Amino acid sequence: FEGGQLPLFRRLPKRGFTNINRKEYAIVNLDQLNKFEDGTEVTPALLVESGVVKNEKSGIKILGNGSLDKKLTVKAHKFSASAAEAIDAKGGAHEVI
Amino acid sequence: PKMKTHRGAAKRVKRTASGQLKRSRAFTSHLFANKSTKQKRQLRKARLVSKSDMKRVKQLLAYK
RNA sequence: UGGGAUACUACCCUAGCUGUGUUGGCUUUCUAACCCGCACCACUUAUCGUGGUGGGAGACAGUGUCAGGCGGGCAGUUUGACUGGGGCGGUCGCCUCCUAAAAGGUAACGGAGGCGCUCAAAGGUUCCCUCAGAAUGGUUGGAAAUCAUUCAUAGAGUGUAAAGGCAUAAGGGAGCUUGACUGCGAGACCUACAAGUCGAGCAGGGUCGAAAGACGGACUUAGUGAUCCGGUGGUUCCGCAUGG
RNA sequence: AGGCCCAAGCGACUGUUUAUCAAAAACACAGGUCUCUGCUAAACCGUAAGGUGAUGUAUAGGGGCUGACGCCUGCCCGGUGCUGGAAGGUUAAGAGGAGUGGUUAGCUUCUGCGAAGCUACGAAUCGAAGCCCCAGUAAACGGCGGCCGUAUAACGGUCCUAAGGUAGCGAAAUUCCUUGUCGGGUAAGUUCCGACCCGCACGAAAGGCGUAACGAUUUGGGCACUGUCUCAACGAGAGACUCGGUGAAAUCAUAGUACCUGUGAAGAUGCAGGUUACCCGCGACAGGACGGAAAGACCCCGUGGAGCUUUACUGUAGCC
RNA sequence: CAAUGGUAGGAGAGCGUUCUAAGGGCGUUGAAGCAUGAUCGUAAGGACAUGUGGAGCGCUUAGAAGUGAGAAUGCCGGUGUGAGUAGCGAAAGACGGGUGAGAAUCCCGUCCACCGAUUGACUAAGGUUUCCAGAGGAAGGCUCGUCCGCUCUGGGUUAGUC
RNA sequence: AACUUGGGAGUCAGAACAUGGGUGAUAAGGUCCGUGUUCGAAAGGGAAACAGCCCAGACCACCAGCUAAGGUCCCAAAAUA
RNA sequence: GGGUAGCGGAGAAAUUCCAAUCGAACCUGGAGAUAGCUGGUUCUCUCCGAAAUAGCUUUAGGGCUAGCCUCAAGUGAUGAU
RNA sequence: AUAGCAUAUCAGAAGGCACACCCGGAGAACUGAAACAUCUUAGUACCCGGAGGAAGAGAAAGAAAAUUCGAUUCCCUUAGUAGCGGCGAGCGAAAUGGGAAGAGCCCAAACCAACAAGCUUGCUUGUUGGGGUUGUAGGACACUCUAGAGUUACAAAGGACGACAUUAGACGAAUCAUCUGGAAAGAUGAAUCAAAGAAGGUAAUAAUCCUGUAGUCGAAAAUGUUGUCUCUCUUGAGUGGAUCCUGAGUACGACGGAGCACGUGAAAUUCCGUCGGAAUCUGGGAGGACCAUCUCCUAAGGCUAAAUACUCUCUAGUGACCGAUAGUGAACCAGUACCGUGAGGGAAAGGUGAAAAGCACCCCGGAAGGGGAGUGAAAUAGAACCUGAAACCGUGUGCUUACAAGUAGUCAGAGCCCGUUAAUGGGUGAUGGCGUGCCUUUUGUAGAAUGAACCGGCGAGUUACGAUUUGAUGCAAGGUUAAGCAGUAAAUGUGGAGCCGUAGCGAAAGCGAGUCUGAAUAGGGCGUUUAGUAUUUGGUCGUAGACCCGAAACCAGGUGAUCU
Ligand SMILES: [Mg+2]
Ligand SMILES: [Mg+2]
Ligand SMILES: [Mg+2]
Ligand SMILES: [Mg+2]
Ligand SMILES: [Mg+2]
Ligand SMILES: [Mg+2]
Ligand SMILES: [Mg+2]
Ligand SMILES: [Mg+2]
Repeated sequence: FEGGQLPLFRRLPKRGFTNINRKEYAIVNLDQLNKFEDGTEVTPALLVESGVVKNEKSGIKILGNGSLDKKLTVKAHKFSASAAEAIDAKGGAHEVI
Repeated sequence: PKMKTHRGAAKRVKRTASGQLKRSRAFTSHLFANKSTKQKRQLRKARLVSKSDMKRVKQLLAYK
């Protein structure tokens, strides 16, 4: 309240809506995948067991920040470009499910 | 009991990464014949809630 | 020689013509619903009620739903602030000037005025040009209209209030023209906030100019009003099991 | 065991009213008038049934106004309220549904186009009171001006309006200016009476004017009578005072509580400078302690209440 | 070596009251309260001694709070002041005798006075035992009181016709 | 000292003097601004007394000393210099 | 002896009466209504220490930012003459 | 022939209440929006009508794009999210998932052997009864086939034996001495018991004195409860599928209203009033305007325990709950004195001692009182009785005071009395200097502004939930549980739905250390350089009456015409 002066949040206009169905994923970074080992065939369940992801929210998304220092195959729901080249450079596939 | 949220405000501000609040701009609904072309694209942006007003409305948006 | 207008086709103020599947209405009209604070007869020692006979009225009224007109009879409320106490009068937002004490700012129901627009040229650019008045004066000469000639620091003009500016002309013509552009903006000014103000420069695409360059409106400063709601045009990128 | 008389308003009168500050000019009233009402009357209480009205019937009942009696109650229907009517317009729900859109069964394939089902819309057209509208209606609500001659509210002309105040009355329970002007009454009269009109701002049923009688009514004047008064005096008691008995209360920051002139939140028992004053009682007075008593009977604020009004808003019982 | 007036107000350190946990204690050879005293710390406050008192209560550390009063014309309860003041509620009493611890005030008597369309006699409404006889005197009677509508004891209301 | 961020506030009735101005009447212990100071929130000395003037900011003793404004005949400390 | 009851009754009309105050009786309950208003708010010391101003406000004795306090981090010559 | 009358029978109905809980009918207002009308308070309060010990709800026309927890409810989370809102105040879910609970069951309709009645047994009627009650579409139909339940739904009654528990009770270990005392349980010494050292008494503080406690035992009877034995009930399937059947003035539409977090609106979901008004599987409804397709379901009849809500009671027990101005209004003849016509409103008031031993006698007095003597540890414990403060009232006195102008103190000081918590001491004070209480409120108050007569007691920022920040402590790219279950009304263990963080950007699709705007590979906004999380102390804030007191007033249900 502002002593009868028009309050801030009516001076300003509303905008936007909510897309009731969003696909937002529990994200796992590149450097968070160097807690696995070489060649080892990671999966969403395996990384849930490892606890790197506290819950699979609507899938798993691999993003690219750090480095592998490794050579291994993966299987997740969605990938970014950087993730793709970063996996393929060291060798190892990424089977999208 | 559980504290409520100003639903009138939750539709006006998005929370930003450092805890700021991104707000939309005013003077942007009608009467555009009386405002300059400079005023219009400089109003086609987003500003941040000023800290003075933040001190005033901190709790109205605590759950955002 | 007109006033519409008799091929066809709704089809006539304009006659005639009777009933046809079955049916309403205007309209009289008849009883079976309904109704009668309506006589008699009972239940019954009853001005209640119920049931019967006649009479009345009658598909009406009454009643339910819906919809429109009236409705301080009644109900909840509203009826601003400033103010040398209220009231009455005046005022309320913007721009300019003075008060304002040579940065900026600064109050009073202090002293003065304007605004709620206007300009497709009174915008952009290129090239040109300089004014009011005064006398030495005259065809007019209300004086001074137009014309002439030397001085004219602008004493003139600048769409408008006032103040800052202006011959670089920002004043006056003339020719092209649409930058009265789209996307933006390092940086600063103002400032409680919301707002307001000024911007070099960078892209896109122009217009003017031989080119260099100038142009994101009017010499600068008023000409207005958040937000919710609703309308119109684009774009879907949302649109509930999928497509729309 | 009545003072009385002369004269003005006001109200006809007897009556009734704010228990606990107003008894009156306020209310009633008998009498007028207007209006509604045909009888399950109108009007009223109830959601209704039941009632009141009335076991009444237009010489009756409800409501409005005025208010014995006597003389009278002028002009205006423009506006509104009430009428009563009118043919157009303007009219809701319903009725009506040409037409428009969504979806696809087909078709086309440069993606359009679709026959009916289902839907989302929806129009000419018809549709009642009514509202504009039009004559009446003033004992309905109301209204009864302006200007210039004129030497002056006499009379003319002029504008406007629907019309511009008749009779009576008038410095009034109405006259500001105002103690209006002349007369009466007194020695002297802002009061009183008569008249004038020169009505800020009388006036005809929110009736005008006048009236005998009446009034714990208001207002002048007179006789009588008196301690009302000049001008106070003395008596009789009850309080008061002394003694025996019994014995509260309002109030109260602690108090050994002086005056003057100043100072001060601008009016001092408490402050400064002076002046005055031995300690403690009893009868008395009321100047101060801004004495007591009641969180000002005025005033102003509160987006505080409440009651009331209306052509404020929104709605509403009820009625058509 | 410098700083230390202070209101609205911010910050910090603390003193006290009740209760709880644990540890350690004191108590009829006298606890808590209460009263007095010339005692100790910078303050909130802490002890000690002596009296009254006749059973519980300290100390250390830590936890919790109905935790600290001088004002709200605060609430409840006591007691002041005004003060031995106002008041003693319409009126005619006097005196002899008696009764008693006590008499203007109670009982008896004489005189006097007041009412008498009533202060008299009835009877309703209402109150319920105030009615009567003994006895008492704290309290109630606006004084006193041997008296009473007061207290204690025991009694008292009888209808075919009201 | 200053700035930045965060936690907690109170303040929106000012006053008088001096000085520059408006308003009023070169009126007011007036009213409205600017600029100091003080009071507010400030005790102490002076101004007789006297929130705002002059001098000066009180941590707590002391029967020590020096001074500011004001003063030095008596009330009343100091020059009848 | 009875009857009319509070958004109601009754009124020879005064806002008059309705159980000693009636522009809407009393008693309970919603109810600790609301009160931007007045009053009160209880132990001690130490450190620092304001404001009575802007702007906006159905706002003017109220509030909201801002200025002026305090506390704790951080910055580290940015402050003053 | 019906009203109507007149009888007879029947543990049929009435009334009461627990101020609670539940389901309906009806339904405010102050208030909040810093006004107010929509909205809020709120479907609350108050009324009424039913109940039942629980009630409502309940076996899918249900969620979901599933792989259905396959009925209902209730708890945690979703989440103050999605959403609704003069888009203001403010209202505010549901699904999923984790748990408590571990229940499915009957009737109509078709059809029907047989029969009672109209028909001529051709058609038919019936409640007699069977029949089967469901979407894998169930049932008749036609085939072929075969004899467990249960009185808590699923029909519905009641004798006959047991089993623990509950409305009396029983047994139950182990201490003596001295000291002080009025009395010991204390102190001191020496013992003892303990499946009992819970507790209360006792002349003081007791495991061993008493009542008890742990443990064990115990009913004539009258009850809840439960094992059975009876008892009483009784068809279980498949396969075709030609026909038939599957809940009508109903769904649903229009108008007007309510309800569902969601304001006649898309209201689809769903109700009520008013008019209309359907289909019968080759069908109907739902999947948030909606449709087409897909998926799910099968309405318009009924019953149903458990988990859940509450306490007038009763039984046992607990309390960093009160200890007589508290705690109930009421510890005590209390809803009583008392007040009011009535509704109603409503108090004040506990304590002798261990034992009543409650004071034999004497003295003054009429008595009340008293003073001795005696009781008792104590009688300033004597019945008004434990302790006994202050205001207030008295009686003594040491020092002062009758020429003085006083917010009553301080500071300086003689004189006069006294002698301690012995320390540079206590009481009084001739005389001098300085000096106008306190609170509140203010620019400023000695103020003649306000408040308090005085003493005492009581009397105001607390609690719940959530947000933010600081300190603290775990441990950290991770941190953490919630309900529930076990447990003692504890710790704790288990429980990993969720919740926060590790990645942000954008309205969104979406992209990602980038993202958005934009044609840009420009510029610009927000990011990117890891530190978070759980609990808790403190400071604030929100929602609550939220620091206390106090209106004028509004609304609902009652009481009152004995005054007027
Ligand atoms: Mg007075
Ligand atoms: Mg007052
Ligand atoms: Mg008055
Ligand atoms: Mg009436
Ligand atoms: Mg009155
Ligand atoms: Mg005083
Ligand atoms: Mg005084
Ligand atoms: Mg007082």
